[PDB]
Amino acid sequence: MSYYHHHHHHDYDIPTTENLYFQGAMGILGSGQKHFEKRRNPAAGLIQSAWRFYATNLSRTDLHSTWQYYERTVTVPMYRGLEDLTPGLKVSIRAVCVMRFLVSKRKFKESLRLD
Amino acid sequence: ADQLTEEQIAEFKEAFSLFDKDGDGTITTKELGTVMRSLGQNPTEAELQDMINEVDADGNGTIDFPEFLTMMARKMKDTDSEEEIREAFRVFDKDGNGYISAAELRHVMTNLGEKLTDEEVDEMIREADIDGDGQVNYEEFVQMMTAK
Ligand SMILES: [Ca+2]
Ligand SMILES: [Ca+2]
Ligand SMILES: [Ca+2]
Ligand SMILES: [Ca+2]
Repeated sequence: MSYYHHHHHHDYDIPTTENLYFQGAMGILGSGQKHFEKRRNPAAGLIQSAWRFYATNLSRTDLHSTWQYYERTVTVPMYRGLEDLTPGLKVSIRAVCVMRFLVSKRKFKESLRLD
Repeated sequence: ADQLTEEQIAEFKEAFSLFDKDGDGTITTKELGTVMRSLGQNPTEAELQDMINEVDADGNGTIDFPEFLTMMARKMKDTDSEEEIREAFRVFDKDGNGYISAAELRHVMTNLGEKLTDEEVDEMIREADIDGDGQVNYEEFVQMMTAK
């Protein structure tokens, strides 16, 4: 294999460690980019949590057939004679999801701070 | 200046009505766990404590209506003012022209912030009917989040 994948060729394999460590060189890719890197962490968390949040309510009448069957089968619920519609269920699931969305906003603001 | 919205408050009040279950008029951490189980989820007690941290000015260990209203209302400010989610998409744009490459989009969503598997990022692409080519616009995602 005459061709080389990386020009630098510093090492045969690259090791990645989860812990940050006490001392490390910052590195250079264009330092101004690292301002975006701190901001991206809450943005990434909010987008993922928002998508998870929206998917629970995505459909009722035709789609979300499996969810509808699972909800109907459970024993605790009463026959729903009084109200045909079920928004309250949709509101209830998407209400718990936003607590994670809001606390991810606070925690990933803390991740932005590097304290 | 503008009058507060009663129709949106009514959704919040129904959620509050459902959420209280020991029936004392206020929602505590173990009731939130009780709601979670009823949605098929059994999170850790520490998680239930942590996800409540936001809600209260004074930290009263149980959630009163305006604080519950603020928790529910806070999401509405993102819906009403869509600037936060719109800007949250914007910080990932590699070229600055409003179109984001598909290959770039998968790695920064999957491996960063909250971590989600390939099957979960498939739903975001497919259910919004995004095209095979690299240019993906993110304005449509904000509009999908806010139009309905
Ligand atoms: Ca209660
Ligand atoms: Ca309070
Ligand atoms: Ca672009
Ligand atoms: Ca495209």
